[PDB]
Amino acid sequence: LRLELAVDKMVTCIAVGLPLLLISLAFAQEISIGTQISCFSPSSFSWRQAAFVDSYCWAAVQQKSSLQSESGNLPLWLHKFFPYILLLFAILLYLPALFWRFSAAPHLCSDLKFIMEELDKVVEQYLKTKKNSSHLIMKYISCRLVTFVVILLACIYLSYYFSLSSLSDEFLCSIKSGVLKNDSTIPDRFQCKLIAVGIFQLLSLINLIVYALLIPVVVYTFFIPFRQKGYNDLSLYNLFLEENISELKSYKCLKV
Amino acid sequence: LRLELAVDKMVTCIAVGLPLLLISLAFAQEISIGTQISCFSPSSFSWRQAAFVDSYCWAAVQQKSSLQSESGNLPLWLHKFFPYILLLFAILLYLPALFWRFSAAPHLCSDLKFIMEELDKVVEQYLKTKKNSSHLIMKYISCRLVTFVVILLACIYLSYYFSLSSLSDEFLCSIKSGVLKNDSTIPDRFQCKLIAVGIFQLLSLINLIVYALLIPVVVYTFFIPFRQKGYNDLSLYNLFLEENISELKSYKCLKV
Amino acid sequence: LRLELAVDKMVTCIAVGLPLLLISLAFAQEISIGTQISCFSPSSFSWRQAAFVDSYCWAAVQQKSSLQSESGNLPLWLHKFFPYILLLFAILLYLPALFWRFSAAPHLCSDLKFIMEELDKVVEQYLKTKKNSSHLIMKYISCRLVTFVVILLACIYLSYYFSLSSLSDEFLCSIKSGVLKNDSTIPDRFQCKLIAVGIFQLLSLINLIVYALLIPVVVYTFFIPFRQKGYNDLSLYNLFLEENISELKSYKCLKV
Amino acid sequence: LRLELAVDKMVTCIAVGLPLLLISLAFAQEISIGTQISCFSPSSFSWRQAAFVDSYCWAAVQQKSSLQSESGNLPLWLHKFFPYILLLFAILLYLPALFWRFSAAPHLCSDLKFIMEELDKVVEQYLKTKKNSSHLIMKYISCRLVTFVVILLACIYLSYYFSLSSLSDEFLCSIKSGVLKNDSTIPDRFQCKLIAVGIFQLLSLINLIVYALLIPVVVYTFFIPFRQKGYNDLSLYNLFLEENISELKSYKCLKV
Amino acid sequence: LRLELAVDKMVTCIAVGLPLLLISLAFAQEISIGTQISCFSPSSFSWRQAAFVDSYCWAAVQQKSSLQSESGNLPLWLHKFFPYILLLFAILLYLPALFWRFSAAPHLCSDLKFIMEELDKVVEQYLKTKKNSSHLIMKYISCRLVTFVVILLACIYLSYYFSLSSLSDEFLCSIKSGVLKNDSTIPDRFQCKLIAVGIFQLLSLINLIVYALLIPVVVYTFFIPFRQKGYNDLSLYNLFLEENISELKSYKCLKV
Amino acid sequence: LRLELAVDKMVTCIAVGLPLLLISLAFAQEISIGTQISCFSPSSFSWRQAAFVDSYCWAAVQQKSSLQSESGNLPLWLHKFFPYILLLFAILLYLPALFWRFSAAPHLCSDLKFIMEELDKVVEQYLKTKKNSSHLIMKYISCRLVTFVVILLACIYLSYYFSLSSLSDEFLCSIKSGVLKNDSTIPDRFQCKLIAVGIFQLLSLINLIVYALLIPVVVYTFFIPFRQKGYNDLSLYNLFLEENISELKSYKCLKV
Amino acid sequence: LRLELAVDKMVTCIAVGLPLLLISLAFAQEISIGTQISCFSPSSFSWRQAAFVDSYCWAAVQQKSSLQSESGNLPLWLHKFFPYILLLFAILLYLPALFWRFSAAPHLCSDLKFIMEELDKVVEQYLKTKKNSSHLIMKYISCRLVTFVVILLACIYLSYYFSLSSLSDEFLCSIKSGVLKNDSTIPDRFQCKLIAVGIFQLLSLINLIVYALLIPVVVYTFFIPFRQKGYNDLSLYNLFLEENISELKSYKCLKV
Repeated sequence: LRLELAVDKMVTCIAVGLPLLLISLAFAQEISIGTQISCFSPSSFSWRQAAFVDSYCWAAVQQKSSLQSESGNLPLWLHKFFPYILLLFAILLYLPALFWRFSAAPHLCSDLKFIMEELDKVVEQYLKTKKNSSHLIMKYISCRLVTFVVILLACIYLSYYFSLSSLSDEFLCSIKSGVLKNDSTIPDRFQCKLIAVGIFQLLSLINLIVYALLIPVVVYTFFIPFRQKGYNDLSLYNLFLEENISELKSYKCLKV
Repeated sequence: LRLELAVDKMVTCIAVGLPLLLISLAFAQEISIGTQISCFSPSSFSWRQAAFVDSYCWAAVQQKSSLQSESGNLPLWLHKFFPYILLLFAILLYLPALFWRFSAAPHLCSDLKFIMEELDKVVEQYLKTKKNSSHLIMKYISCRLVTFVVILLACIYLSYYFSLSSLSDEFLCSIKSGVLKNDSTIPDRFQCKLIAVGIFQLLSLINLIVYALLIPVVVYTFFIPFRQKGYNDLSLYNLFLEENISELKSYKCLKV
Repeated sequence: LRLELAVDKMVTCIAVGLPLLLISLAFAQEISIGTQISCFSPSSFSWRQAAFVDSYCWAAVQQKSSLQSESGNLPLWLHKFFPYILLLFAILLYLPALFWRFSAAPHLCSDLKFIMEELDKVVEQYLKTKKNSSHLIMKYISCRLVTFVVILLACIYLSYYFSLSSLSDEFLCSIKSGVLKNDSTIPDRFQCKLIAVGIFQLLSLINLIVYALLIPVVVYTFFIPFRQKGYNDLSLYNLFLEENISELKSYKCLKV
Repeated sequence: LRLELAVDKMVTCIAVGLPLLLISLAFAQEISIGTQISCFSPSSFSWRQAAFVDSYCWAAVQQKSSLQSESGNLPLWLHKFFPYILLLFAILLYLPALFWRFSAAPHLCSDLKFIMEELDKVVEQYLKTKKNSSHLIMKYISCRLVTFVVILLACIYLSYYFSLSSLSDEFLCSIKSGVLKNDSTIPDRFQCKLIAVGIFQLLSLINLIVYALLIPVVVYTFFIPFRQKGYNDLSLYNLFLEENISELKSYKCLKV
Repeated sequence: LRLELAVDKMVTCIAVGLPLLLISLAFAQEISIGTQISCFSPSSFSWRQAAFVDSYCWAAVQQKSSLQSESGNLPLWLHKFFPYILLLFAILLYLPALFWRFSAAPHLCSDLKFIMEELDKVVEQYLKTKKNSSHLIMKYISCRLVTFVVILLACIYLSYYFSLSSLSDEFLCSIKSGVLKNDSTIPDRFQCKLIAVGIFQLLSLINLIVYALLIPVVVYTFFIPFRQKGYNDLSLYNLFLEENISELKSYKCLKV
Repeated sequence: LRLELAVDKMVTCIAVGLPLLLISLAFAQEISIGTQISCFSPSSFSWRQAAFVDSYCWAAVQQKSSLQSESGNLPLWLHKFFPYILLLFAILLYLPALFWRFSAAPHLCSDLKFIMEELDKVVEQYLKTKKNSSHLIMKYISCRLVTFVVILLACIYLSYYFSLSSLSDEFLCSIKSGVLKNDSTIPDRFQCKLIAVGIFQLLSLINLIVYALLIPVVVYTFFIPFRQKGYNDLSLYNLFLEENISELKSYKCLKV
Repeated sequence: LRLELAVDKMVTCIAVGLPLLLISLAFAQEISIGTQISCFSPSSFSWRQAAFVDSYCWAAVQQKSSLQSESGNLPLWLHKFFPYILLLFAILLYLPALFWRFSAAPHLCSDLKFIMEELDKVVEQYLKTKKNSSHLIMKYISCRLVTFVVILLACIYLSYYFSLSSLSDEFLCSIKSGVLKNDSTIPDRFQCKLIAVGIFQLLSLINLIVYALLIPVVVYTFFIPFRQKGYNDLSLYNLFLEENISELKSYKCLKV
C-alpha cells in the first residue's frame, strides 16, 4: 500500500540525496588533495612551524583580530563550514518525511484500507464526514510548506555562496599573538589559500540549479484541489485513491 | 503494535542521533586537518622535539602546574573532551528508551492486546481497576523526567561551552619539567592552539538550538491528562489506544 | 512480472554503470599516484612552500589571473572536474528509469495483470479503449527521449574532452598575488602538470565508444510500432505482453 | 518468552558495553593523536634515533633497571595496559551471561513452558518438588555472585587507577644499555611522557562511577526471596513467571 | 531449473573471475610498493622536485615528444594500462552471459517448464515446430561466438604483452619542456623504471595460459549437434533436457 | 537439538576465541606503535640507511651468523612469530570440533531423534545393541584427547615463552655482510629492541592462566561414565539424552 | 542431502583455506614491516634516490643482467612471488570441488533421492544396471586424482622453497644501466635484502607439513572399493548411501 505520493517521494529523495552525494564528492576531493588550506611561510621556518602557521590560520578563519580579507570575514566563515551546512539542509529536508511517516502514515493507511474495503462491495457518510474534516490535509500541507521553506532557504544560501568572488579564498593571517607578538623572525602576515573553495562553488552551483528546478515542483504540490483529476480531507483522500486505485480490480472492471 | 508514541520516538531519535552525527562530523574534520593542537616551537628544534612539544602540551591541558591561560584551566579542559561529553549525552538519552522497552514494553503490549480483544466484541471493571492503579504511568513519567533532566543539563553545558571566548583555544605551555628544567636551549613557554575549538563551538550551538527547541516538546509530554483529544494508568492506556485505535475496523465502523 | 523491457534495462544498466566503473578506476589511479598536480618549484623552496605552490596551482586552474595555457583555461578547467561530470551523467541517466519505476511501472503492472487474468479465459473493449488513449506511451517515449538526449550530450562532451591536446595538461601559474607580489625570491611562473589527464582521456575514449554504440540502440527503441510484431497505448501494451506472454501456459497451448 | 530478567539483562549490557565503548573512544583518540609516548631527545639525534628512543622507552616501561619514576614502576606499568584490562573486565563480565544462556537456560525455558501449559487448565506436586529442590537457584546465585565479584574488583582497580597522580605519566629512561653504555654522545636520561594517561583517567572515572552505581543494583538481585511482589527453585520460578505471565490471557482474566 | 549449461557457466566464471583476481593481486602489489614508477634524479633536487620528475615521467609515457625508448613508445603505453585492459576483458566476457540471462533465459525457462510438464503425462507437434525454428539456437551461438572472439582477442593481447622485452620497463624522460627548457640545473634526461612490469608480465602469462586452455573448451561448445548424447532449435532443447531431465522421476523409471 | 554439550562448546569457544582476541589486541598495538623493532644507528646514517638497518635486523633474527644474543637465538626467534603460533593453536583447537560436527553430528542427530521418537510412545534392544558397541564413544574421546593434548602443548609453550627474560628483546646485529664487510663507516654491531615483547609476555601469561584453568575442565570430560547420572556408547547416549531430555514433555510428566 | 563426503570436504577445506590463511598472515606482516626489499645506499644519496635504488632492485630480481647472487637467480625470483603461487595452489585445489558440484552434484542428488524413495518401500534392476556403468565413479576418481596431483606438486614446490638457504634473501644489484652507466657517483653494486623471506620459509614449512599429512588421506580416498564397511558406480552409490542412510528411519528400524 502507498502512504506517500510518487512526486513527493521523488522530491524528498532528490533533495536529500543530492546534498549528501555532493558532500561525499567534496570529502573525496578533500582527502585526495590533502589540505583545505595552505599558507606560504618563509623558508627559514621548519616543517612544523609551517604546519603551525597553516593550522593557526585555519583556526583563525573564525576570529576577527588576526585576519584581513577584501571580501570580508563572512565569506571565509562560509568556506570552512560549507559541507556542514549541506548536511544540515539534508537533515532538515529529511525530517518532514520522517515525521509524516511516523505520525500521519498509519492513520492514512488505516483509512485507505477501510475505504478500499467498503469499496469493492458497493460509505457515503464516511466520505462526507471526511469532507467536513480538515485534519490530515493540514498535516500534509504543513509538511509540504516546511519542505518548501527549507528548499527556498537553501536556494538563497547557495545563490549567495556561489556569488562569493573566486579570490575570496585568499586572505592574510597573523600568528603574532601572545608570546609570538614580539618575535622579529616571524613575518607580520601570511598569504593563505582555501583550496576546496573552487570545488565548493561548482557544487553549490549544481545544487542551486537542482533546487531551482525543484521549487516549481514543490509549489505545484500545494494546489491539492487542482491535482485531483475545496481544501478538505476529501480532496487528499481522492488523490491518494486515484494514485492507489490501480490495486482494485473492480475499479478496472467499472472503467471497462 | 505501537508501544512507543510518535512524539516520544521522534524526540528520542533526535536527541540521540544529533550528538552522534555532530561527533561523526567532528571526527571527520579531525582526521582531515590532522592535528587537534599545534605549538610554535623554535626552528632549532628537530621535528621530533616539536612533536614532543605538541604531545606534551596536549597532555598538559589537564595539568594546572605547567599552563598559563587567561580563561582558566577549566575551559581548556573542556575543549579536549568535547566529543566524549556528546557521546555521554547520547548514551544517557538513549538509555531511558532502552529501559522502557525492556521493563515496560511487554507488559503494556499484553495489556493493549487484551483491551483490544475484549473490545471488538462489545471490560469496564478492568478499565476501572487500571484507573485505580498508578504503576505504568509512574514508569512513563519517570522516563520522561529523566530525559528532560538530561536534556536540560545538556543545554546548560552547551550554553556554557559556546560561551567560552573564541580566544580560549590559545594557551601557554612549558615542557621544562624534571630533567628539562635546567635546559637553557628550551624556551620558557610555547604558544599553543586548540584547532578544533572553532568547529566545536558551532557544533555546540547547533546542538544547543536543537535541544532548546526540544525542551518545550518534552515538557508538553508530561501533561498526559491534557494530551487527550487525572494522573492514572487509565489516562496512559487511553492515549496509547487513541494512537493505536487505527488498527481496529470496528472503531472506524462505529465512527461512521 | 517485468515492468521494464530487456533492452531498456540493458541500456540503463550499461549507461549508469560504465561511468561509475570509470570513476572507480580514476579514483584508484588518483590514490595510487597520490598527486593530481605536480609543480616544479626551486630547490631553495622548503617542502611546505612547494606544497603550497602545488595546492595553489590546483586551486588556481579556475582563475584567469594566475594562468597561462596555450589551449586556453577552459580545457584546464575540464581536467580538474572530469570525474564529477561522469557521476553527473550517471545520475542523469539513472533518474529517468527511477521515475518510470515510480510513476508509470505500477499502473502498467496492474493493467498487465488485469489483461492476463481476462485472457486465459477467452476484454476487447478494454483493448480498444487503450488504443484510444496515449497516456503510458507518452511517458515511455518521454523517458526514452530524455535518456537519448542525455546520452547525446555525454557523447558530445566526451568527444570534446578527448579532443583536448595531450599537452593541455601543462600550464604556467604564478603565486605572486597580494603579499607575495613583491617577493623577489619566488619565480614569476611555475611549470605545472595535470597528471591524471592521460588516464582521463583514455577513460573518455572508452565511454565515448560505448555511448556511440548505445545511441543506435536507443534510437531503435523509439520506433515502438516497428518493435511490435500507430503510436498509442495499444502498441506498448502489445510489446509488453509479447515480452511477458511467456508466463501464460494457454498462450503456448494456442501456439502449438 | 524472556529467559533473562530485565534487570539482569540491563546490568549485563551496561557492564559489557561500557568498557568496550570506552576502549573504542580510547583507540580513536590514540589514532588521532598518533603517539602513546613522546620522549625529548637532543637535536643532534637524527629522527630514527629519536624514534628508537621513543620505542625503547615504551618497551622499557616494564623494565625496572632502566627507568626512574617518583610514583613507582607500577603506575607506569598500568598506564601502558589500561585498555587491555578494560577488555579483560568486559570478557569476564560477558562470560557469566554466556554460561547462563548455554546451561540452565534451556532447562528453565522447558520448565516454564511446561508450567504455563499445565496452567490454563485450572501441577501442585511439581511446584512443591521444585520448592524442595535447590538446583537452578544455585546456578543463578553463583552467576550473579561471579558478576558482583568481578564488578567489585573492577571498581577497586579503577579507583586505584584514577588515584594515580597526574604527574605519573612522566618518567626518566636511559637507553645506554649494552653496546650503547659507553656512548658519550647519548644523554644519560630522557624525559618521557605518556600522552594517553590524562584521557585514561577520565575514562576510568566514568567507568568507576557507572560500576559504583551498578553495585547496589547487583546486590539487590541476590535477595531473590524479597524480589517477589526461602531460597528454593520455587522462588526463582515464581519471579520468572511474574516476568513472563504477561503472555497468559487466563491470568489477566483471573486478575479482572 | 538449469537455464545455463555447466560448461558454459564454468567458462564464464573462469574467464570473468581470473582477470579480476589478477587485478586484485596487482592492486595489492601496487599498494605494497606505493610507486608504479621511479626516476633517478640528481641529489641536488629537493624531494618535491624528484616527486615532480616521477609524476611528470608517469604522465609522459603517453607523449611522444618527451620519450626515448629502444622498444618504441607503444610498449611503454601498455605497461601503464595493463589492469584497465584486464577489467575491460572481464566486463566484455561478463556481458554476453548477462544478455543471455536477460533476453533468452526466461523464454527457455518457460519452454522447459511447459515441455517438462507435458512429458509428465503418465507434444510431438511442439517439438517438430521447434525443429522447424532457429530463434534460440541463433542467440546461443551468437553469445558463444562473441565470448570466443573476446577470448581470442584477449589471448592475442596477452601473448603480445608478455612478448615485450623485460628491459622495456626502462625509458628516458625529459622534463625540460616550457619554462624549464632553458634550465641549466636540470639534466637533459632522467632514467625511469616501470616497477610493476615484472608482476604484470607473469600475470599476463598466467591469464594467457588459462585462456589458451579455455579456447578449445569454447570451440567444443559450438558443435551443439555433437554435444547431445542438425543446427536447429530442437537440438538445443535436447541438450537442455538431457542436462535437466534428472529432475523427472518418470524419466528414471523409464530408464530402469 | 543440542548435538554438542554445553561444557564442550564452552571449552571450544574459549580455547579458540581467546588466542584470536589476543592476536587482535597484539595487531592493534603493533599498528598503533608503528614498529616491531627499533635499532640505534649512527647520526651520520641517512634515514633510509637506518631503515635498512632496522629491516636487516628484523630479517636477521632467524640467522645465526649475524647475531649475538645473551639468551640465545631461539628466544629471539620466538618473539618474531608469537602471534602466528597463537593462530596455529586457534586453528588446531577449532579443527577437532569441526571434524566432530562433520563426521559424528549427523549420525548422532539421527540416533537421538530415533530414540526420542521411540520414546514418547512407551527400543530396549536398540539400547542394548548400542551398549554392545564403542563406535561413537571412540570418536568423542579421540576428539577430546586431541583437544587436551593441544591445550597441554599450548600451556607448555606459553609457560616457556613467558619464562624468557625481559631483556631477551635486546640483541646485537651486524649488517657488514658481503660488499658492506669492508665499509669502515658502518658500526660493527647495532643495538636492537623487540618492542612488542613486553606485551607479548603479558598476553602469554593471560593465555597460560586461562588454559591452565581450562585443563581440569577438559580432563573432567574424559570421565564419561562418571558424568552420566562403562566406556561404551550407552553411557554417551545417556549423557546426550539427559542433556537433551528437556525437550520431551513426557519426561517431565513422568518426573512429576 | 550430503552430496560430498565428510573426508573429501575436510580435505578440500583444509587444502584451500590453509594457503589463504597463510597468505593473509604474510600480507599482514608485509604491511606491518612496510618493505619487502631494503638496499643499503650511500649517505650522499637523497631520500628519493635511495627509494629508486630499492624499487629498481625489486624490479631487477626478474632480470639476469643486473644481479649477482651466489645461490642463483631462480631462488630470488621465487622469493618475490611466493604468495601468488600460494593463491594459485588455492585456486587449483578449489576448482575440482566446484566442477564436481557443477557437473556431478545434481545427477547424484537425483539418483540418491530416487534410490531412497524406491527404498523405504521394499529397484534391484536399477542397482544392477549401475553396477555395470562407470559414469560417475570416473568423474569422482578424476577429481580426486587432479586434487592429489595438485597437492603433490604443491608439496614439491614447498619442499624446494623451504630448501633455499636462509642467506638466499641477499643479492647484489647494479642500477648503472643506460644513462646511469657512466655516473661515477653511484657505487657499482648495492647489497639488497628480501625481508619477507624468513617468514615465507616458515609459512612454506607449515604448508608443507599440512599437505604431507594430507597426501595419505587423499590416497586413501582412491580405494573406493575398500572404503566400504569393483570399480563401478555401484560402489560409489553404496558409499554415499551409507554416509547418507542416517536420513532413513526404516534403515534404523531394520537395524534394530
